[PDB]
Amino acid sequence: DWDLVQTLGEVQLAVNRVTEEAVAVKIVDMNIKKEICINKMLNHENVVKFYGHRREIQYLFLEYCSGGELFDRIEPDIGMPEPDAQRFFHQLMAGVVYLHGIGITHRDIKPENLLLDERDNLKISDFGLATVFRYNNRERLLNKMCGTLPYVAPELLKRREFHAEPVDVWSCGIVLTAMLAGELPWDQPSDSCQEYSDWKEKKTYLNPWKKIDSAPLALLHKILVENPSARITIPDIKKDRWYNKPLK
Ligand SMILES: CSc1nc(O)c(Cc2cccs2)[nH]1
Repeated sequence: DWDLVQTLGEVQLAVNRVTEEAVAVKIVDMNIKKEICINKMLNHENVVKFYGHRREIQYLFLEYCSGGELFDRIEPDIGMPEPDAQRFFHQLMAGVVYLHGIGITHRDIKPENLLLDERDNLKISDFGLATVFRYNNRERLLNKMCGTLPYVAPELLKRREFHAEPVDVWSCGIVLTAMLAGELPWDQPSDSCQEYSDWKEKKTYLNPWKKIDSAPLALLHKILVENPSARITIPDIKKDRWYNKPLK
């Protein structure tokens, strides 16, 4: 039987006193039905593995990432070495392409939900807020507010309904911004927000943009586009110069 070593954040670390294997246990006491459902579909090296669950309080058995959250690899006001950021961003796109390929949107992509394993491989974690946006090759627009404000796409704040995919692309851009600058550009993406207004006006001589080399910044120019139809898609991110620029 598993022993709960410590609280990971509730999630606690469980270790098999026999095998000695480690996993992560998520404890929920009265959405959870869907988190499990969705988890059951998932299988990818950039998504936190679902092992199983048991209904005593409901217990979730998730891959343990001994690297912690990406959030804790970002030096405040500084970010991280551009090469580590690019690497994490590649794996983030792989994770996302995958989810999107099987009709699933995470809806809450942020450094707190990107975990690292022992080789610093990046895993998308927590599908508590995820949902299906394609079923039977039929796309459903999303009508519910979700996620965190700094990472949310603007159309979710001003539109009755919106496509799922560009919302995740936007959030990945903010994440890239965070990796490369150690700060978030704005509290939320509304015109009421001075900082978001400045970006729409291309004032890149301000923070965080001035801290970001011009190759990555040009990509951010394509991702952080307000019109979700104008916004770059992932196939096209895969062809961007910085994305493909080799880094030491
Ligand atoms: C996919 S659930 C989950 N797994 C882990 O590992 C966490 C959090 C943390 C792991 C290691 C430091 S925090 N949450």
